[PDB]
Amino acid sequence: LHKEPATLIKAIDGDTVKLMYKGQPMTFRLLLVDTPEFNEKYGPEASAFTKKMVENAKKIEVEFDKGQRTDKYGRGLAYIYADGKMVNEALVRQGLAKVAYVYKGNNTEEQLLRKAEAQAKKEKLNIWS
Ligand SMILES: Cc1cn([C@H]2C[C@H](OP(=O)(O)O)[C@@H](COP(=O)(O)O)O2)c(=O)[nH]c1=O
Ligand SMILES: [Ca+2]
Repeated sequence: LHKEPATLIKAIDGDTVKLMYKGQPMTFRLLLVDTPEFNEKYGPEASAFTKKMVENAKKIEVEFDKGQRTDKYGRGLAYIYADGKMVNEALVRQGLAKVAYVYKGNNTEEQLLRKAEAQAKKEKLNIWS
């Protein structure tokens, strides 16, 4: 897969973010993860974790997988990198997202992310506490 440039417009929640991509504002949905909604337990902590990660980044990059690049709501589906660190993985590693929504074809980083989740569980972090 290939990393492409983008700029932060606005943090939304734990697993969605508004970015400018090829000069167009787009809501991005993080592949392969599910954060709780803001109105659920660990929702606010997830939102804050993603927000800090993208807001502190000097460089945001997106990486589409081999499959569907936009979902039924028009959100871009991507792995999003903040100064070279994947937000998707970082969520999971901290137990603020579960590996989820794993659809054939858009599953390149599945193994990396399940590995993170297994560690987060072993540590009983957040959701796993
Ligand atoms: C992450 C992801 C979500 N979705 C859709 C499936 C779910 O449909 P429904 O809205 O019908 O449940 C929804 C969950 O996204 P949220 O977790 O952001 O709600 O987003 C995809 O189609 N592909 C994906 O890769
Ligand atoms: Ca969610």
